[PDB]
Amino acid sequence: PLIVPYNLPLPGGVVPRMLITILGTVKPNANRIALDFQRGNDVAFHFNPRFNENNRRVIVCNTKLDNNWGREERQSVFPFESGKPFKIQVLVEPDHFKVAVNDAHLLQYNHRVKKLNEISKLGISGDIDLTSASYTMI
Ligand SMILES: CO[C@@H]1[C@@H](n2cc(-c3cc(F)c(F)c(F)c3)nn2)[C@@H](O)[C@@H](CO)O[C@@H]1Cc1cn(C(C)(C)C)nn1
Repeated sequence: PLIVPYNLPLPGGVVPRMLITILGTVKPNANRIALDFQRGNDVAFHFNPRFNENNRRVIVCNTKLDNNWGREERQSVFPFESGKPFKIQVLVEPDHFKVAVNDAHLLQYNHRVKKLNEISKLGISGDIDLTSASYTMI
């Protein structure tokens, strides 16, 4: 296991066709999970499952620039379940990040931060047991 929060370096940033895989288990009474693809202090891509926002489950995505959150992108399709093993795959494409959970496509997020080769860290936080975090080129 990996301690959470966890920082995965992404040496030399990200590039199209880079696939980042996060494996773990959702805690039984989970409230929130977050992935933060960072360019220094900026968050190029924040991926944030919320298990109980107003008695809904929702996926919130956003970007943080100079410590300011931008416009949220929200999804009600919610593939996570408390207590279960999960896989999140984030595939970097030329114009977006593409996210699949448990081998099912979830969402796309267009690039707001354009210096892909400076997005050099992935933070992983929240209500998970983290098993692995890695990357490969497809
Ligand atoms: C409440 O703060 C949220 C942000 N957040 C979550 C975590 C977080 C931290 C952990 F350690 C976790 F384990 C974990 F799962 C999530 N950190 N920051 C982030 O989600 C932001 C996305 O827009 O929305 C919130 C902040 C926000 C939003 N807005 C608008 C755009 C509506 C005006 N202004 N401020």
